[PDB]
Amino acid sequence: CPLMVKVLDAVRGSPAINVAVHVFRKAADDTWEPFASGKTSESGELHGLTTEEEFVEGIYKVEIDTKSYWKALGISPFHEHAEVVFTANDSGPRRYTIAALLSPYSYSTTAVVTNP
Amino acid sequence: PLMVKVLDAVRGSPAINVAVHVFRKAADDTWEPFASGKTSESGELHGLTTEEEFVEGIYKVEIDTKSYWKALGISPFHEHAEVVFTANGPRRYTIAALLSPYSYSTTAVVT
Amino acid sequence: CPLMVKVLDAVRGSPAINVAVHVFRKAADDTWEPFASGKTSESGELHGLTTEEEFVEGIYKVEIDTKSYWKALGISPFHEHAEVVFTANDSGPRRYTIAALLSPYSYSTTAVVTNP
Amino acid sequence: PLMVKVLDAVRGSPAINVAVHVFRKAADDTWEPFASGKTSESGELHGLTTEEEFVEGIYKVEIDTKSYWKALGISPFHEHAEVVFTANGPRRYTIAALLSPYSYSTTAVVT
Ligand SMILES: Oc1ccc(-n2ccnc2)cc1
Ligand SMILES: Oc1ccc(-n2ccnc2)cc1
Ligand SMILES: [Ca+2]
Ligand SMILES: [Ca+2]
Ligand SMILES: [Ca+2]
Ligand SMILES: [Ca+2]
Repeated sequence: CPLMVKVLDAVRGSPAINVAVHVFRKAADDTWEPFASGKTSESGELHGLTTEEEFVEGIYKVEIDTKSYWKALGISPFHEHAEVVFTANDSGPRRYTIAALLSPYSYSTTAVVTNP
Repeated sequence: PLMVKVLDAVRGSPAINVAVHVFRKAADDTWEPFASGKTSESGELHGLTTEEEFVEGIYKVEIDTKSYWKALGISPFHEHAEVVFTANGPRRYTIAALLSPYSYSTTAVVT
Repeated sequence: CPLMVKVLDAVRGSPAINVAVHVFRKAADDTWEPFASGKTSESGELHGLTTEEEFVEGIYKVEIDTKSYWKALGISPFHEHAEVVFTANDSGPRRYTIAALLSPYSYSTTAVVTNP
Repeated sequence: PLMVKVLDAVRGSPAINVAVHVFRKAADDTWEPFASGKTSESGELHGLTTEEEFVEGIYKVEIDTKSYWKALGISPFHEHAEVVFTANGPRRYTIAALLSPYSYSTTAVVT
């Protein structure tokens, strides 16, 4: 588990369940290439995106599909997605947890980075 | 010297007509009323105090979030938000809060 | 585990370890009475505050000692504490997780409430 | 029609001299430069666009948080913050962001 994503819903006070998450990695030609994707569980967590072998150094983008989440709850949200873009593993492998907190017109994200 | 600004993360708007009470901690560790008001159409509450009144000490800003949410028909978690801080050269304090039904964030802008 | 507290540090990207947490409950005479206290672990979590028997309906205050946390890291913070005040168990027992994210001049908190 | 405001949660201040670039999504799903500037002493960036230029569509506001933190000597996690949204009666948009080294929050104030 070198990359984990956790999503919470600030309106309902609950995990944000069935949220699609797409991860990209910057290629040598400076475009975003697909890297991994998945969906949050009933706990709001997404494990198993990648492996220690696959998760090399690079610039990664995690795009959390908040628009589809809100629309499925019958709410018209503001943002297309929540995200982080970050350089990973530059000083060696780390474990990253990306935690996102969602409201219809707002989001916040934090990273928890541990060594391992 | 002290301004409060409140935003609503659900509706994407200023939080209007929110009651705010400020207290200063007394020598017996109790909370003495100090200033209060309601946020304006811009979500701001100006005019709470004067330089001469606002001395160093511990202050509590209580934002009545529960009444706010209920007046909008939205189910809230917190009773209120209580933002407690120590006031310590030339300085103006803005206490800013961003509200959601089951979460809030606050930050201080000290200039 | 009907009440859990998790604290994260937004400056370091880490759990906030060894953070004191004090929980109070409003008494019949409208004052705050002590209810429980503890400290976050190396994961930033605090389990074992209370029990299903002890955690009755009431208005609770969770005071997270953020000032001592920052001061121990050699930083002068703004707030005395991070907190939540909430009515608990009004529609029957629930499990509450209070998640706090700390910066020297800011904090945010969220509640995750589950039935169980 | 579009304003950006940035706050610093570490120093308790406006985030001053932060580069901001706005992009509009083109028909081929690429990001076409639209507006840019640097936040002022108040943390605000006004004058990005005009009513006639700001049409419905998908916009990205990229805030260069990494350069901000490094100019303050503080070690940052994100490359930048990318705030992407759809613009849809009379409306003004404020994109507000609160920055910490390993976290940011953003909200929209639509009036
Ligand atoms: O599991 C989580 C998710 C989000 C969190 N958060 C993000 C911003 N504020 C809290 C905290 C913990
Ligand atoms: O969680 C927050 C709070 C305040 C914010 N802000 C208010 C004014 N400028 C940024 C943004 C995000
Ligand atoms: Ca390297
Ligand atoms: Ca002093
Ligand atoms: Ca009851
Ligand atoms: Ca339309």
